[PDB]
Amino acid sequence: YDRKIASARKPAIIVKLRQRKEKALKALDKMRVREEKKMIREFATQAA
Amino acid sequence: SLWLSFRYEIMPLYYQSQDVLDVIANSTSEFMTSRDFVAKAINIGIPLEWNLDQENLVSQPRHNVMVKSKLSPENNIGKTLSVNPFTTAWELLTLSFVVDWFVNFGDVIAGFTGGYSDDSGATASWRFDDKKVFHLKNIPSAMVIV
RNA sequence: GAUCUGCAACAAACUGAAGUUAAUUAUCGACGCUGCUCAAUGCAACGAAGCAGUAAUAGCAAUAUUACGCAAUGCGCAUACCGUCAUCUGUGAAUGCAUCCCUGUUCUUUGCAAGGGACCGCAGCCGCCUGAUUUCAACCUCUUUUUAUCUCAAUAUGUUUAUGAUGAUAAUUGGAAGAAGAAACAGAUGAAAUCUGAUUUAGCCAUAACUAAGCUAAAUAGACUCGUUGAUAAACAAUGGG
RNA sequence: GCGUCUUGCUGUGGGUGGUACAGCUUCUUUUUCCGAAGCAUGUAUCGUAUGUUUUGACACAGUAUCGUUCGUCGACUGUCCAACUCGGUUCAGAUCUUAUCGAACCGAAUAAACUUUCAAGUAUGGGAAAUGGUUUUACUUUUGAAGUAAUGACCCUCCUCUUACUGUCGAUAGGUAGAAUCUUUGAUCCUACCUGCCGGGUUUACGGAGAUGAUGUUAUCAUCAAAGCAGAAGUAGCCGAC
RNA sequence: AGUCUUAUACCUCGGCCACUGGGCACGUAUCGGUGUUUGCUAAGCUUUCCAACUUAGCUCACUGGACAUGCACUGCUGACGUCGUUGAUGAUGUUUGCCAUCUAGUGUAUUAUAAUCGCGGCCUAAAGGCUGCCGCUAGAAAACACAUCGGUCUGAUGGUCCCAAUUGAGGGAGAGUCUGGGUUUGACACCUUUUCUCGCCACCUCAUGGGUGUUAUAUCCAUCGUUCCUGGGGCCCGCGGC
Repeated sequence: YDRKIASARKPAIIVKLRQRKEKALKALDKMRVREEKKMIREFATQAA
Repeated sequence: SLWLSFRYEIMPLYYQSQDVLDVIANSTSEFMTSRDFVAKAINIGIPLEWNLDQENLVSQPRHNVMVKSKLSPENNIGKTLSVNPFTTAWELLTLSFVVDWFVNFGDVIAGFTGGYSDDSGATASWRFDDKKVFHLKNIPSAMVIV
């Protein structure tokens, strides 16, 4: 994404790509925390 | 909005920093041990005039020795080992605090290689649970328990 | 020092004077007493005359007025506050898990385990009110026989017509709380509702000059919700034809 | 079980104080000739402090951002450590590889393993810590603004365990509060406190207008309390520094 | 025959072809709207009769849109000291900041050289093996051209160290045998292909039973599970056509 962000020059496309990054890395962090917590319960169940 | 755009770089950089901290700390706290057990016997002379069936007193102590080291390097697992600085108090506005925390963490985690050494210790333990029996030979009725 | 390229410093003088002296011009303190200042402006507190804003009038003057000036006051005006409501945002307690801090003092028949406090992060009970509303009966009452609505059906008449009601709802007779709202009683908004000149027209004035600069009245047009109320125009989802 | 005024919710309804301005009418005046009277209705207002011509308009000169930690003087020091080095800068110079050596400087570095010692110097907790006061409840139910409590708590109070935090002097530096003397109405002296500066809620305490109840005295005794100061607070910007 | 221009050839034939970064122009699938005539599609006036004109448009041109081509070409990005001002910025030298790669395969040569064997390093010291750089080929428009709602949900079992029965299965390796292919002549011999046999082949996987270890290990293996693809016979559901 920063490959295109480096040279865009058009504010509309700039803000739309920033929104794309927002949504994408938001989904990334959400799935990160969900995976971490689900593997926490997974280890708890394995120990039990 | 501009400040909340922080997550982009602070969230994953902090996540990877904690990742490297964990992957170094788990290997650094190995706490290696080594131990062994033997059942060497202990002999106590018995006077012959005592007319005992067994000539020599035998003890079987559980002999246990263990030697272990730590091998910690010269570094700062202390104050730097802290939870996310923002935690739940992101409402406090700052831009320099995060960069100062990051550079401090970086310089600390870079400066460890200079020294690596620690101490050790060893134990020598005996356990006795010997309940021995001896007969007054030629007189099986007479008997002694130790 | 390139060394037949020159530069730097030593501040005594040199035209250009950055300060004062030498001379000229202008000003004020021109009275300085406890004392004359960062070189000048400047006085808790020192001395006299006259009245204690200036000018004029009838008047020494007080006295009364006027013109200017000064001071004070008044939601008269506004400013910050709260007083004031309204709309909206917003509706609550106990339960665990996860983090940090401290701790051999009866720690210990394996040298390394066990206790106490903190708030955040993650999961666990149910109601309530407000915003504003659906629960119930129209089941004796024939001359003092509530109305309206969602509605039906037999019979007579070869018309263009005549009759009989159960269930529910409303005109709120009663209550839950729901259509919107997990940590409660606090915040946010409002205290507005017009203006143009910038369009035309009409009228006044001859205009700096041209008679009509400029001004006045009507209408058009343009800028214009401060949050609350509703619908409407368009894109969004709308399978097509013979 | 019944009837009753008043009282508290005004529970319901009604009427009522209005002022100013806007506008209308009437008389005089050249119908508001620059004056006067009455009147329908509407709006605003019926709070504090501030500014009231510091209200407004024209000219001159000037007005960068962000984020930092600090800021009455000097003294050993209440207080910073690897102090004899690290890294860089510059240079009288030398060996002349671009290179090497030497000197000064800069930033890091000397206090002591803190201070403190009436043992919470200042905060934290516990007491089979009692008195007294206050706040609940119960009982008698009658007490002199009635009484009694093996009462739930708080305050007061004595003792007591850990942890945190902190020297003084010369300043007659500046200021603050109290007290006294003289008096200029300010000054002087002494005591106590504070100093990066000057800025918000809350918490504790102080004195304290006025008010309230009682008593024999406009007098006294008890209760509340206006405004204000002080301990943490908690948040601006003021210059200087980056 | 002479001159100019376009096209091929001609060096390039956009910086690459891995990206037209953008601009320019003509060319064009061409599409809408106008200027639109000689003549024309259908209709029509003035209705016995259309046997004499016009109308909506059509040739062509212009306008706007779209596509493509090459390039004489050009850019994309604006901050330091600024300069007098202009409100925002008009200029000055400046420097930094671009579309610009990764992946898979291949690699000389000479030769008797420790002489290598595209270039260079590692292990073993042999008839060597591993790896870094470069050269030559293909994919990746990834890259510049190019993608645009939120929120929620979306597999298990056992093994993996050793041993025992080879107990069974499957797969690999070897030895031969045979069918054919390649060098050699007529061959043999060697390489290679296919069929079959073989097994103390501690080869691998699975199946069985045990034990060892805590430092057995798979970033996996095997089995099943859901979904998808291919061939669909057919009925439970089941209609249409024949």
